Amino acid sequence: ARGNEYQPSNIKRKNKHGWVRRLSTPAGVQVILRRMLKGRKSLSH
Amino acid sequence: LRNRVTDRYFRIQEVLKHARHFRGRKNRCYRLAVRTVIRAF
Amino acid sequence: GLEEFFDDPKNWGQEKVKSGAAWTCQQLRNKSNEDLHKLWYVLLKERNMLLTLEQEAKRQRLPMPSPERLDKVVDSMDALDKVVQEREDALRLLQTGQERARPGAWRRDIFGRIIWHKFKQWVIPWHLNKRYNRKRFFALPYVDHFLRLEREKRARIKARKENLERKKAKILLKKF
Amino acid sequence: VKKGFRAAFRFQKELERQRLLRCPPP
Amino acid sequence: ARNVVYPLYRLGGPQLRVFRTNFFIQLVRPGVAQPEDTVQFRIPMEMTRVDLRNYLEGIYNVPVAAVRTRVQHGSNKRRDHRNVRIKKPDYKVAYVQLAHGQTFTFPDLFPLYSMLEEERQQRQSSDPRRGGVPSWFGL
Amino acid sequence: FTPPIYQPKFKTEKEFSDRSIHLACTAGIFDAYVPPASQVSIRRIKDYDANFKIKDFPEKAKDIFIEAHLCLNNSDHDRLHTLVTEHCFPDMTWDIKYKTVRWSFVESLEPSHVVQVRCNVYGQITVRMHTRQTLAIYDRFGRLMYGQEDVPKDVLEYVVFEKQLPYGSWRMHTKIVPPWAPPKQPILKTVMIPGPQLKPEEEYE
Amino acid sequence: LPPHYRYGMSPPGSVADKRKNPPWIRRRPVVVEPISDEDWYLFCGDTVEILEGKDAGKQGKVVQVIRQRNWVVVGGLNTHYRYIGKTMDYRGTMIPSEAPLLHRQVKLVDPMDRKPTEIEWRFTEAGERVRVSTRSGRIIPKPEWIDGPKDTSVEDALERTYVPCLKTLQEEVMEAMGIKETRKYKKVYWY
Amino acid sequence: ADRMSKWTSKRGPRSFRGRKGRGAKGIGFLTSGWRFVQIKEMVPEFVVPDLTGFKLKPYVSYLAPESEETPLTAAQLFSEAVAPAIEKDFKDNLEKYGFEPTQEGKLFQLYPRNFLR
Amino acid sequence: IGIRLTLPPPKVVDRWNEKRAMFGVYDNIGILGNFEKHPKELIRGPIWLRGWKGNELQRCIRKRKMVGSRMFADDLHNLNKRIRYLYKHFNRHGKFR
RNA sequence: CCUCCGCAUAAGCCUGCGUCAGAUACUGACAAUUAACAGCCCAAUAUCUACAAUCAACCAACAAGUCAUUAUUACCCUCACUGUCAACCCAACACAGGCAUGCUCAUAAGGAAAGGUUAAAAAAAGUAAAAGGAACUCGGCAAAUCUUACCCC
RNA sequence: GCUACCUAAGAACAGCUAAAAGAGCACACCCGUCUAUGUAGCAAAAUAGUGGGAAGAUUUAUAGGUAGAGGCGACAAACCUA
RNA sequence: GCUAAACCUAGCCCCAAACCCCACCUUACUACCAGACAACCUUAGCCAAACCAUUUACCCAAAUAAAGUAUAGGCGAUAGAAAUUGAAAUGGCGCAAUAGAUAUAGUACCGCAAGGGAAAGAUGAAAAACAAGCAUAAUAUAGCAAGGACUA
Ligand SMILES: Nc1nc2c(ncn2[C@@H]2O[C@H](COP(=O)(O)OP(=O)(O)OP(=O)(O)O)[C@@H](O)[C@H]2O)c(=O)[nH]1
Ligand SMILES: [Mg+2]
Ligand SMILES: [Mg+2]
Ligand SMILES: [Mg+2]
Ligand SMILES: [Mg+2]
Ligand SMILES: [Mg+2]
Ligand SMILES: [Mg+2]
Ligand SMILES: [Mg+2]
Ligand SMILES: [Mg+2]
Ligand SMILES: [Mg+2]
Ligand SMILES: [Mg+2]
Ligand SMILES: [Mg+2]
Ligand SMILES: [Mg+2]
Ligand SMILES: [Mg+2]
Ligand SMILES: [Mg+2]
Ligand SMILES: [Mg+2]
Ligand SMILES: [Mg+2]
Repeated sequence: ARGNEYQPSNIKRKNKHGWVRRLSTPAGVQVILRRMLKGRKSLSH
Repeated sequence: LRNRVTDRYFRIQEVLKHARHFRGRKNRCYRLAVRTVIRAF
Repeated sequence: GLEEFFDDPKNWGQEKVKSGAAWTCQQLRNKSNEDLHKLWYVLLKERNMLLTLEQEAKRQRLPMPSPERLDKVVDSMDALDKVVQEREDALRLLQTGQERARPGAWRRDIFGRIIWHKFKQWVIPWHLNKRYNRKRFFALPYVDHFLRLEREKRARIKARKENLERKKAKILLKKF
Repeated sequence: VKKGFRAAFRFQKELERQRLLRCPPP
Repeated sequence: ARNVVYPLYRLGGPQLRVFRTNFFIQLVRPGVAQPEDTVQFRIPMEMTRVDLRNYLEGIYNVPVAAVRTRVQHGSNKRRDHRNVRIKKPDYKVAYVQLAHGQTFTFPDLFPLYSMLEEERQQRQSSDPRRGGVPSWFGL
Repeated sequence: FTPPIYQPKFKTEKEFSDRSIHLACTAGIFDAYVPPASQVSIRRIKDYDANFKIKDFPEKAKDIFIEAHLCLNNSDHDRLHTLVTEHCFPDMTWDIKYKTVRWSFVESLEPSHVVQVRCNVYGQITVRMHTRQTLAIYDRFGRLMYGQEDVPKDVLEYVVFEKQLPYGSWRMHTKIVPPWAPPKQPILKTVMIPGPQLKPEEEYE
Repeated sequence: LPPHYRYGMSPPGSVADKRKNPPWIRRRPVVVEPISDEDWYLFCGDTVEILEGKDAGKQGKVVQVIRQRNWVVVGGLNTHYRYIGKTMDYRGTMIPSEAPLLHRQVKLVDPMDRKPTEIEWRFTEAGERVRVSTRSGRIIPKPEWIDGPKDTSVEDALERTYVPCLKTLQEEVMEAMGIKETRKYKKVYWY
Repeated sequence: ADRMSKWTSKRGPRSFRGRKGRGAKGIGFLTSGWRFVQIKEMVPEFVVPDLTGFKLKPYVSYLAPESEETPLTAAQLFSEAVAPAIEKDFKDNLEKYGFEPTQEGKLFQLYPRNFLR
Repeated sequence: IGIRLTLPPPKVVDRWNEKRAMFGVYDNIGILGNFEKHPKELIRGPIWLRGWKGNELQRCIRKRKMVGSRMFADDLHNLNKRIRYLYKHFNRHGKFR
């Protein structure tokens, strides 16, 4: 019954966790900055 | 690991030598050998 | 004709193809702009032929005959490009004083990093460009902490590198 | 690796003793 | 040309001309049966079919009747020893149909050691009757 | 409720030329001597050696031969490398591995004399010897398998030496065995030679 | 190349080299004294003398120089023996293979004295940079085609057709080829 | 779910796959009915020269002498192109000698560069 | 099996290298030089513990006081946390009271 | 012998049983999805547009609804780019689960419940049963039949 | 991206009886009454049978919205990524 | 005798000194259309007070001393100055692959996301040369498996 909470859809993925949305707010900008500081290969989704 | 013990082999052998003539794992495993060697002494 | 994509039929199957030397920048600098223009297409045809040979060799699971020909041709084309770029740069410096062909400016992006933003061509002025105005070229105060953290990370990496270098040097001196 | 020399020397001595016991010289 | 900024064209502007073409193409053997008039090329990803037609007609004087292009996805499944995916580069494939009833078929390209060979000839393999006894000794 | 905890997946996925070879020999014999006019080659070796004596060479040849065979007796590969050519060493020492050999030398029968000499440039001298020798080849387990150790045998050999022409010397290059040579000593143990292995669809004929 | 790559006798890109040093190896780095490029004095083809090991004293010709490990390979000298072509059945053929020698273990030879010599990189007015032996002086010299159908002749390659002018290649070629363009490039906005 | 793989036009839904491209430079525009109007001037025209009678070749004979690289500089170009005429006219308005005040009005402007390659 | 099977490489110590040979020289700089320089002025090390000693809490307090402004961000955060924890430990925990 | 299916589109995934060569649907190399299908649109300023759909005709309505243009001014260049593979996606799995739509309504498509043997107990499911027919049981649970009337909420 | 509710614009609902029905029987579809299996399972809630609804307050694909001293809720203190 | 065991340097820690071509904000890494939204605003709480409610040390611009003094404080847990004084200036009694950075790497993998986050390598000058667990060798009346013993 449970487990398949992920129902992939690229539109939702990009609109929810995309570079544009992360830059859209100061909090998302700080998220990107934290990932950059940590050295993440993938800054956004 | 500034100070690490290096004699543990000989510390174990000091008991295992007395434990060598026991039955089962008491003659091999130190955890078991030490208890039975103390009883033997 | 399509035959120009392949070497001379006599050279097909030859284990080795004799080739000259790649054009040097000094040799090319003596040639006229028209001569360089024609040599560019000569070298382009040679490069296409050699790339076709390489791909066919990969397809047939055989070594490419004289693979250094491709390296020579690429070097010659790069030298020709460098010569033409040098001439263009000299002319641009003389006539305008600009050291860069494309306009740009130093700007602080949204992350506080200083970048060389290269300008793009637009038909409308910047103040009317909606997407350009959406783009942000300034960093708000909350980025200062992360700028300091990045600076200190770089400093730590540099310090580790220098310390390791000194340790290695001392070990070498002791060894010898 | 554990820094030290005395334990290694002792173990070498014990290995030599065991080797002699297993294959005593003529 | 690739990896270059194209001058923006405004209505009534001059003709866009490229003097030193940066595109380099490959003529590849088709992996499947193709019409006699069809030629398969591997093309830079930034080259259009119109660009390819002009390229072939100008640099090679090849009469081109039609051009079709597709982007071949390169496998990203292979992984190195660090479990990191190795990406085979994607490439564009162009199919060019020659004009004027012209036909094309991919040409049939690709149509010390002496001491080693001589010693291999002179191996002198041990005979079964010798029973493993070295044969070098003359006795 | 407590959710299950998966372990890391990696724990269950682990799996198990400007320089060229400088040869110092040749792949055999330039001109095979056939047992029952070489002054050109003699001069061609003199002009490069500046000191050589064919009349005295056979003694040195015999000394080198005997000393190399003794080095085989003691498995002294270090000396054998200088004593024999690289083309000869595998024949000297390959089949003799993991077995002791008691080769020994006794007085020769007739004096050794040169036969013929031919010739980046490699010397070559064919020397005929008719000597007397002994063999006793044992196994890994030290049990005799070839020849008596005491009884000597008469050996006729045609030994071909080769030389490098700067620091090279005259080393055993190859022994020529004529087709008329008598069969060698018989071996102690019997042997079986299987017939042609037959597949099920195949029949013996 | 991968960091701390162990340079070996095989060239850094051969099949044997890849077999010996796959991308994942992490062997201990080899400590090599830092000989500067201006101090290296052994060169391919130089006659040298071996100071240590088997064949000590013998003089040979440097065949290869693996500079990254301070190595010089003396042809046919310092040789062990290895089998080549050894298959499942054939024992193979013995071959003398050289082993690399350190520049500290090898010394140069005087051109005529034929003896080991210590060397210095003394500048000379004619030979701006050249080796000079110290114990006995004298300079040790540094040792060491038909055009195809697609090769430019020397005269054509050296012809100077370039007349310096204030014209770009584009406009020069336009004039040469006769292309006529009257449309004026409308100004664009850069930003 | 794949964050590392490059974002291409093969990944999203129909709209994404149609909208994203592969870097090919545009050739025209779209009118009503999705009809694509191709502008001729937007198509790069290859100015291919006549190679008949040309003497150069993709390779150079090894017999050619070695030379020292001397990258061209603005000063060198000025000396080899302007200095002669300047000296002659001075011994005997800089536009006469070749100087162009404004790049505007030229087919091939040097800055901002408005020509390909 | 936690014992090495080979003797470690011999450790050669040069008891007469310059450092050892001249060790201690000028320790009496004060009493033998009219007290122009105090011996603690011969100490080379961190600026915040030159000629000074204290437990971990005092050392951390001194470090923060003297070079705190020059410390990196996360190092300073760790130092502040360490000072806080050491205060709690020394002023609220222990056998004696 | 089975068919719940299956074939396509969408969404998702991204080369994931095509060829060759090696290991023991894995590895390396080579190849491949070709636009007409689909995505990717629209020059302005005003101005227009009450009368559902339901075979839209009777009829019935209520919950009152998806489908439209003109008047001027501009305007000719014209087929570019991108998706196109697969045994596939979400469930840690080659998971008996989840997965929208069109056609097929049992198939022209897609598949295999039995590794081999024996036929002990216990266990699961199914079929049959003398006479009896709820006497079982907390309770007709289950099974078999097709079965009335009533109370409380 | 589950789920609670909502917004925009979509889609599905065989057959029979009745007649314009929050009607009856019954597919697909949604749900989950009881039994059995299963219980480290095919499954971190499934399977078989049995059963409730199945033209509606229905089910459902797509995109969007409501965020934790909050949301949403035909209140079960239910649901808001096991 | 199998599994294995062994290693020494990859690097790191603490200080000193010293200040540090093209594409990419739209679905990022997307050549190319009428803008307009732009930022600043007491930390809190845990915790201590043996509960808790006022209260409860925290990059401060010279170390030391004044001094834990004056003061503050459910005058209690605790907090706490200043006037004044005015010093100086080259590595390791650090780790050595479960240690030292998480780091071979912010990678693999896990999560929708923010985030979490690993493991491991060891030849040579040249490769162009002894843990546990078992097996050898299953087992004999009776028993915390041993001790006293015994020819056993
Ligand atoms: N305490 C300490 N001394 C160091 C450090 N790095 C270098 N030194 C010392 O700096 C001095 C000079 O270092 P060297 O490498 O010999 O010379 P250098 O390159 O001129 O030195 P710098 O100018 O400091 O870079 C020596 O006394 C070193 O011991 C370090 O990290 N800590
Ligand atoms: Mg859903
Ligand atoms: Mg297409
Ligand atoms: Mg089956
Ligand atoms: Mg079975
Ligand atoms: Mg009955
Ligand atoms: Mg009844
Ligand atoms: Mg009853
Ligand atoms: Mg009863
Ligand atoms: Mg029932
Ligand atoms: Mg119905
Ligand atoms: Mg109903
Ligand atoms: Mg209630
Ligand atoms: Mg309740
Ligand atoms: Mg409290
Ligand atoms: Mg570690
Ligand atoms: Mg054991």
